[PDB]
Amino acid sequence: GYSDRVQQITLGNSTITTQEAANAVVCYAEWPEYLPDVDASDVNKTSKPDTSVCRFYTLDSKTWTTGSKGWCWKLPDALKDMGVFGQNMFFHSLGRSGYTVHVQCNATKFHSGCLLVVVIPEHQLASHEGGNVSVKYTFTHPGERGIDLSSAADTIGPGRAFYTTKNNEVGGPVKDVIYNMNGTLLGNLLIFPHQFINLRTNNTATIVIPYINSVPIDSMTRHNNVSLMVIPIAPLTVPTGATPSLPITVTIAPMCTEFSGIRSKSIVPQ
Amino acid sequence: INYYKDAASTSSAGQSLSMDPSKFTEPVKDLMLKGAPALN
Amino acid sequence: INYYKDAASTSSAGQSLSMDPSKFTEPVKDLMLKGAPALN
Amino acid sequence: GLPTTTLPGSGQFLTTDDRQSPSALPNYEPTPRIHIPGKVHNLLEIIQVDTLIPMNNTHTKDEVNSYLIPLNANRQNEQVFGTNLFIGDGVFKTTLLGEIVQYYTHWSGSLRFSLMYTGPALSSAKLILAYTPPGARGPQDRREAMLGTHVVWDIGLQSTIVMTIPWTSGVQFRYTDPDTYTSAGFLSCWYQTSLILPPETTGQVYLLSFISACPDFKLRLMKDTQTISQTVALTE
Amino acid sequence: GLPTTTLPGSGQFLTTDDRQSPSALPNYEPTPRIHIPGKVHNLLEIIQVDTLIPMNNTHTKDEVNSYLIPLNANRQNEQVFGTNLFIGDGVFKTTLLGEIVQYYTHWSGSLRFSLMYTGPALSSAKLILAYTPPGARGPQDRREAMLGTHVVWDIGLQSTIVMTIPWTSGVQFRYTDPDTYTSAGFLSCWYQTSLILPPETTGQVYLLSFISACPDFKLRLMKDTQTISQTVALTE
Amino acid sequence: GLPTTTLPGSGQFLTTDDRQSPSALPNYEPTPRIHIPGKVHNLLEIIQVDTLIPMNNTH
Amino acid sequence: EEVIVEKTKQTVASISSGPKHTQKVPILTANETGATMPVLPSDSIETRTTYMHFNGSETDVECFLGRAACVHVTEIQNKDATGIDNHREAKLFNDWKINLSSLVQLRKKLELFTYVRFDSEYTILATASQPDSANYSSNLVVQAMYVPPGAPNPKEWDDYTWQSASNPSVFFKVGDTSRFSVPYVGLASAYNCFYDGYSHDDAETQYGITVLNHMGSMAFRIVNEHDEHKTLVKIRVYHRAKHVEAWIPRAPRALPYTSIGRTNYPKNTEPVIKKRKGDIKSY
Amino acid sequence: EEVIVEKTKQTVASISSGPKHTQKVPILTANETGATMPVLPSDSIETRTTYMHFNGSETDVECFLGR
Amino acid sequence: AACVHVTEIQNKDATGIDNHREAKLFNDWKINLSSLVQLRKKLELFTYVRFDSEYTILATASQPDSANYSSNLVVQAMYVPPGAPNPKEWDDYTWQSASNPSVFFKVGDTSRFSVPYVGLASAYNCFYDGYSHDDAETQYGITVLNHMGSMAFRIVNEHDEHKTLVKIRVYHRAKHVEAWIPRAPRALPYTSIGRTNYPKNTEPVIKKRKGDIKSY
Amino acid sequence: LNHMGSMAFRIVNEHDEHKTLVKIRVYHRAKHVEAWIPRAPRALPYTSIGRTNYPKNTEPVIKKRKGDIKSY
Ligand SMILES: CCCCCCCCCCCCC/C=C/[C@@H](O)[C@@H](N)CO
Ligand SMILES: CCCCCCCCCCCCC/C=C/[C@@H](O)[C@@H](N)CO
Repeated sequence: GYSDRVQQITLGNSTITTQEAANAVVCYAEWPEYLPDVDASDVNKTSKPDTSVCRFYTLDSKTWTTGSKGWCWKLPDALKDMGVFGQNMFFHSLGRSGYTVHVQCNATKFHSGCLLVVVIPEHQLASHEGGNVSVKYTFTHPGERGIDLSSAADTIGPGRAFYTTKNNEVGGPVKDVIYNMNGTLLGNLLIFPHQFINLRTNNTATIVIPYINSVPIDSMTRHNNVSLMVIPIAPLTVPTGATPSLPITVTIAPMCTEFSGIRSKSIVPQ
Repeated sequence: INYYKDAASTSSAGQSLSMDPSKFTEPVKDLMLKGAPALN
Repeated sequence: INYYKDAASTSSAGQSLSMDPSKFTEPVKDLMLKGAPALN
Repeated sequence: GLPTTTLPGSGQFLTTDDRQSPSALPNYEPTPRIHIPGKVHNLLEIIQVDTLIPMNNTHTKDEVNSYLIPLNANRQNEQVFGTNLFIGDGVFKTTLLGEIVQYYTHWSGSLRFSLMYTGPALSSAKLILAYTPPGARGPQDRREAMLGTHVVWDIGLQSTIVMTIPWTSGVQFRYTDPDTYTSAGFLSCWYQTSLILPPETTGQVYLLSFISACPDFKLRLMKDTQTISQTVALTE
Repeated sequence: GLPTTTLPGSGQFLTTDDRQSPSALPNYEPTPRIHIPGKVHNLLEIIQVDTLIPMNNTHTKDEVNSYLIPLNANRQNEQVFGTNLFIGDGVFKTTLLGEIVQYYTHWSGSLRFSLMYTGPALSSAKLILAYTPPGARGPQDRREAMLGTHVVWDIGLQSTIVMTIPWTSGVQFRYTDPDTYTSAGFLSCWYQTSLILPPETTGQVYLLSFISACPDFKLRLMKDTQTISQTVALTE
Repeated sequence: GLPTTTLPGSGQFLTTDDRQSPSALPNYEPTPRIHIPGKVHNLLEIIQVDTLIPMNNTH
Repeated sequence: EEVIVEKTKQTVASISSGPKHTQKVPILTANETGATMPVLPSDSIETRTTYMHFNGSETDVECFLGRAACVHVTEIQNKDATGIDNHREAKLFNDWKINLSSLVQLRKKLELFTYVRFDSEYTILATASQPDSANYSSNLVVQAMYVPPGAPNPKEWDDYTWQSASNPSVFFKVGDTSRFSVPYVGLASAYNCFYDGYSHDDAETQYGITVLNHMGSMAFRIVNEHDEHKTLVKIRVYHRAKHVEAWIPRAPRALPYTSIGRTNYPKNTEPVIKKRKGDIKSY
Repeated sequence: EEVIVEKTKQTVASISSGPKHTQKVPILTANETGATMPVLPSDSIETRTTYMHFNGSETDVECFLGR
Repeated sequence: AACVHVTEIQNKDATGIDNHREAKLFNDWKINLSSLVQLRKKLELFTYVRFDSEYTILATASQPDSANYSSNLVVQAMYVPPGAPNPKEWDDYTWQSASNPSVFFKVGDTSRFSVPYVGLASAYNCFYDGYSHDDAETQYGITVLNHMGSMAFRIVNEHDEHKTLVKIRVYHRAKHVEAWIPRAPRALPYTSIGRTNYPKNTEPVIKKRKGDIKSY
Repeated sequence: LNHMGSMAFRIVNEHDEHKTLVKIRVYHRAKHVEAWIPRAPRALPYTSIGRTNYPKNTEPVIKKRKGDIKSY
């Protein structure tokens, strides 16, 4: 009867449906949960909005062409302007959350291509200028549009639409895909929670992320706990006559969200 | 046997013996059995 | 265990565990309860 | 002949080591203890006692005026005072709490901030004390301050208000060092209503501010303080 | 006065010794542990997770293409790829397994070699993966390879085949060092049938290869790796 | 602080001494023993086997 | 290849497995799920019974990060202090901003994980030399003082700061060695090897692990006054982790480092993956 | 913020305290008495439960003057 | 304990030198127990041997040239297993020894440590009637199995105004010994490590009688 | 009240052909401590042993603000 390909996820007033899934990854076999008293430090009663923030938010879609190199989003940064979650993020000095990420990309049984969907905890990026330069806030907190690696990649060496937000401007991150933007190799990214969207097999990837950090709760605007990466390993191959592109959509839903230290809105650069 | 007040002074802790790779090798939601079809 | 005749030779005494700030924070004659009006 | 092997560090002098040593005065009998009042066992006991904050540190030299927070009559929304919460610097550096905190590298816990009114008995006022956690800068107006942790104080028979600065932090400990990027946040006071002086009275009245630690306070890693120094050894 | 005799090696600093030492911070209380996901106890746990092999290392620079094994349509007996089994060198040197193996001098156990098809769902193929124990050189044709350990893989709904490289050795441990005379042997892939692409589809399809250790894997004698170096100490 | 007195010969290297020493390879697990024929425990065992004498050493 | 059997408390490496012809196919799977099925040799070939005779103790994180590694090499001098306006630039004393990222060997091992918690065992070795004219070599004593953040920094080699009334410090002979333990001293529950966050000083924006790495400094000095000659003293600091706990394994470093704290690599760097002499079919 | 609880011999740093509307006002006092009332955060804001996990051994006079 | 090796390192000006190993600023020893004949002959009385090792390293100094004084020096002995990076300079990055075990001790003093049985097989081979193939050269004998690492030695101190010669002597002692298959003892002198070769035109090993077979 | 004794130091050896300077550093560590009556910590620099005197024309010990009492 039931299969691992057909799944339904319901969070708040939103529901995700999939008929071509490949099971679902729960990071380190840990489901998200609220902060227990035994691990708490901050004495303030936390705020748990529940269904008003723990729901699915769909980001802007991306276009996967043969020249694509990859995309990168940072959480909770990617959701900073998303409904009540974003608002709570700016009014509180502290917060913690888990997530359920859902990456979508459908095609036909004539298409070829493979996407690596990986979640990297504490993904500290390298600077484009190299040596002893630090990445400026703007580039390290790109928002819902994320970072397009195709602006200056490693694999075939291209410069798609940009080089960065405007162009190669002081403080941008090194966009070499093969080096994971941090001096390690792409092939080893599999040590982190991941799934593949192999067009011949599945059309979605689902990863549930618990709160991962060395502190019980943390500043949400100054720290990005995880980084979501979508990278084309096997290039996109469309059938004869078809458009050489395919859309990719990302939908994220915060889970077990807690907020603390409420004051006025946060002052961030840009 | 006992000549140090702080625990940081002691030597190595020794082997854990509780090494389970599951959380890294099989962090999937639905139970995947070896031998059964990966995806029904 | 025991190789010194004088007590001055031994190491540190260790924590007291009986720390009560009362004699400094509330050295008042009449009992002052938190919640009750300071002066009636 | 017990076989031995001396380990690295043998013969070193670690000023922090706690070992036994031979007595230079064998058989000496120390004077008996008598009861002396005011015994202290832990420094965490004494920092719970509040001391005056030199909040009004706007003078060219140290003076009593440094402790007096001015309060002006008939002013509405204005700010009374403000300060960041670097307990190892600023207005806290010379207080008992600040002084003891400077002997340690890490701190944690809640602070007790008190305010005592010293104007005429026939005067009245309502103030709003605000604690602003880090992330957003210091409040520029009462509306901004009111959005964070605050207490509305009505001046009356009871002259003192005790606002608490709750431990609001992600990381469970903070650095005592003031040369750090961020502190506990900001503290500010605003006229909630206004100071109304009775007839035949004029001029400024003053507030006295106090600081102390709550029972949850923690202090770690002893270090030397930068509040004392010398260029030559002192002589008789 | 306990009589003693210091042994040879007294006062030496063996970087590998495990003894007790005095604490520089007496009475210090470390921050309490909180639950953090993903705890690792042994390196043998993490090498069981497979990572991509840069099998197609024929490029002038590092690229994603290094991981893509080309598969050509309508070819019969030909070879798809080949490689010796020096896990401390070649295509394995940069994989997670190869990297961890390089921190140790001896190895033993079985390897897990996986292959994932990424062509169209409407295509088909049958490949034969072969493991050739040492003694005879690498197979020059499918007939030669088929005589050793092998798996015939039929590409279908299940996209991945997991061939195992069984521990086949006389001596119970092998050197991790690639500058040795012999390794685990050879690995090769051949077209058992051929790749048939559906209509309206053309060009090459790709295979992704993975490597990991089986639960029987062993690693001994820690050593420094030759994958990292520096000429001057790094500064801020 | 245990009071001690080092004896003469302290710090010497007697090639014939039998004492313990720290292991340079902690936690190392040696290869398991398998049965090998012809184990020798004492040299007095092997001298009981006779060998040829070059009695005619006149060459 | 299961894990438990009665004889000698022996774990089996492989089980006896014969021919197969089933609908249960363990060697076929789907790697897109993100899982690595525990396929053993008995799943693809006929196997005999073998035992592990191995516990895997040398690969325990305690052992892996549990040996001393050089983390710093500094240099101090003993010479005439007269006329010098900067004792630190003259090397009469020197301070080390404590971190385990300066020397690459240990750095790479630590960076295999995201969070690590452990106690530290330090060993400091001091050696001397006299590059110029000397009639003899003098015995010297070195003082290593820990200056936590917030504590006054030494400005001169004979400052008042060297009294070390509250700062812990060690005194030992040059040629000799120093050793002490340090309990886990992080503000958080574990140290961070990486940090995807920044800080604000109203002046400059700092990004990375540098934001959290705010340990103190180690001030070194020769206690003795000057002799007729100049003496060069090199000080080597070694670190050994004890009672180790590690979290979130990572992809190992592939490219060379460029600076402390940053994950930057040099531009125009050599390829890290070996290029084949022949083609993809070569052995 | 009281001092004793059963689990692990743990001392509580702060107690769970909800909204209040009473005639018992702990935050008002008179400093002229020379006393410092032991006002905790649970007396002025809503708090959750937390544990000390701390004995205060490094601030003992033995340690303070003991180096 | 038996002496198994004597090596030599120097402390002198490193400027201008392009080969630190040839200048003796540091030196490495390909570990083996066949270089010095006394212990070699004892071990070779058996075919297979299994034991733990106890090493003692003695370092001594001397100054053959002009010197105003003698300096105290510290030596570092680092074990470089096969596969680990070899030191190219005396102050290389390899000397960090983050994973390689190493000992630091004073010249004039001694070093001591144990090593558990580290053979890949169940016992060490004293002899090996087999060979290996590298597609280039064919290697025969026990050399094929003797693939332990090397021991790198160096003076940690920088140079003084004079030159210092430091000799390093390594001693080996077997513990918890197990031996198999006794052999015919060595009769002829050795010529090289690992090989059972003897020199050609060698003197007779059996004593010739003064008289005849009937003499006493 | 401070009427402890003195500590006399000397080099036991006779003289050599050269002059030798020997510095002696004394360190103190309190054990089995008991303390009474906490005090206001020292704020001003010291001038002599035993006396609580401070120098005349001494610098202010409390930090002066860059702005006013309302500054952060
Ligand atoms: C007598 C002197 C006492 C000195 C005591 C203070 C030393 C502090 C030791 C802390 C060691 C640093 C811990 C941080 C480790 C991280 O750098 C790595 N996990 C990442 O590179
Ligand atoms: C701190 C440095 C640690 C160094 C540890 C590595 C040393 C390895 C010791 C192995 C000794 C060689 C064993 C082989 C013995 C054979 O040569 C004989 N049976 C035949 O000649």
